[PDB]
Amino acid sequence: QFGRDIADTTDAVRDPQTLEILDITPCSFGGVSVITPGTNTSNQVAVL
Amino acid sequence: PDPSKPSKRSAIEDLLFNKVTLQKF
Ligand SMILES: *[C@@H]1O[C@H](CO)[C@@H](O)[C@H](O)[C@H]1NC(C)=O
Repeated sequence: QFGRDIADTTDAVRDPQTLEILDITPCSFGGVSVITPGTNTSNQVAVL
Repeated sequence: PDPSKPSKRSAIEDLLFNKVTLQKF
């Protein structure tokens, strides 16, 4: 019924009704950083 | 080096690279 990765984490699951298997990919995430020169030069910023 | 490395003679770089070669939740 389940699939697991080497890290013992759930990877794939089988549909109980139509017995098909679906991959489980987690939703995206990540850090946010702010780019800026000195405040004494401008107040513009760019984010990554 | 060789720009596209098209020569039959492989640089030591490729050998070392291949020798070293050989989550979102
Ligand atoms: C910015 O410049 C002003 C004067 O031009 C000065 O008083 C202030 O200390 C400066 N601050 C920084 C962080 O450079």
